Amino acid sequence: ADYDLKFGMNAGTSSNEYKAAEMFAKEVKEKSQGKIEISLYPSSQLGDDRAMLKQLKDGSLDFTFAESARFQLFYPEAAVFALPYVISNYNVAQKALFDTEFGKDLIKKMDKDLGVTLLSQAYNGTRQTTSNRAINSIADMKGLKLRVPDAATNLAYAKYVGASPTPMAFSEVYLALQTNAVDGQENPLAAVQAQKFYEVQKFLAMTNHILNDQLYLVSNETYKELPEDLQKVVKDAAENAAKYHTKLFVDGEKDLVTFFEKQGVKITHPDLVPFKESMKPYYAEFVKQTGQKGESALKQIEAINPHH
Ligand SMILES: CC(=O)N[C@H]1[C@H]([C@H](O)[C@H](O)CO)O[C@](O)(C(=O)O)C[C@@H]1O
Repeated sequence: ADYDLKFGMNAGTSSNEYKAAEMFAKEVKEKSQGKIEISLYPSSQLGDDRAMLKQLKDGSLDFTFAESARFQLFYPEAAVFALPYVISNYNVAQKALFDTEFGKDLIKKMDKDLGVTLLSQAYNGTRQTTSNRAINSIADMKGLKLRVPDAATNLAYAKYVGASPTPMAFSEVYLALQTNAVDGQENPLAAVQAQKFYEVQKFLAMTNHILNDQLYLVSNETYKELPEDLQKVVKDAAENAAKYHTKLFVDGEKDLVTFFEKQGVKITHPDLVPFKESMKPYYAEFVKQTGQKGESALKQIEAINPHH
């Protein structure tokens, strides 16, 4: 094609993210009259999300996914998106990004400093905790060997609830769980399904601890080469795909617990009051580390009403 473009992702071929990227790819090809074709590179083939963001910056990858929280790698205050229990729901995540001074500035920095244009935002689920033993209460976390992604906020979740974290790439998790090298992991229900972690985890606890969004990002190096009519095709397709993406997640959260029960998983509902209480020293550490910019981001986000 005139523009042979590439979209990389950690998510695999059975995932919601991939299904929505397929919708995006198909719409772009159709509405560009074949000028643009987007090929998908799932399952971390190109590296992880940190690697893929560098490739968008350099212009060697055209599209990728990232959470708003992942930008904590560059702007420490952006950890606010994934401080456990701070963002209440997806309504709040949307307004945090687009309707706060903090979020608007973050979007501008991503363009100026990181070489990426934000096309759309979707919901990617609320993270839960799977394990090889029941989590009936916060006590059951103590010493649990909990795999985390290589992200500070997930590491802190694990630390502050009393678990023993092991960071590792998404691609390595299934084997770690299968072999009981670790005792558990944490991800939204849709990922537990997509990765088939239910095959190798007997328990699932509704910890509801971190809310993931998902940004459709394009390399500025690529986006600047597309004539404006094709920029609009791409932008409009990303917005349409994001709405679909969100719906996939919302619908799964309604019935995936029954799916997991049919696969033999035992579901628990630990009291979350101690889980929330356990994060209070972490929020204080965040404020100490990130200073006024972090205090401000927190205040801006805490001000958002969660009801539509
Ligand atoms: C956009 C993206 O790659 N998201 C990935 C996230 C983030 O890397 C992590 O939450 C830090 O932001 O990690 C996973 O949930 C995980 O490894 O368990 C896989 C998911 O596909």
